[PDB]
Amino acid sequence: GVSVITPGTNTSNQVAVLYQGVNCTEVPVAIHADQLTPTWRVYSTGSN
Amino acid sequence: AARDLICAQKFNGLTVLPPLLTDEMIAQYTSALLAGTICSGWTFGAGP
Repeated sequence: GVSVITPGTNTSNQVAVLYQGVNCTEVPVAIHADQLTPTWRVYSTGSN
Repeated sequence: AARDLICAQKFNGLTVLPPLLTDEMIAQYTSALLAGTICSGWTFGAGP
């Protein structure tokens, strides 16, 4: 169960995803970012 | 390597959520509590 931090949709549309027990080097191993849509890539890999 | 049943929690949908207070942060809280015992006594809980 990926815990998605979601604000109120009346105010915002941006999201951020918690991957539980997952280190930042293994985020492209714990989800398959090579298959994903290009909207999912900025939320899964980034400078933030 | 993976045979034992704590891997079978991951096999069959049971996820242990990590706590909001990790054991080092509970150790930070209870270290403040131990300092509150030893040289503020019992007055630390009613205020500062």
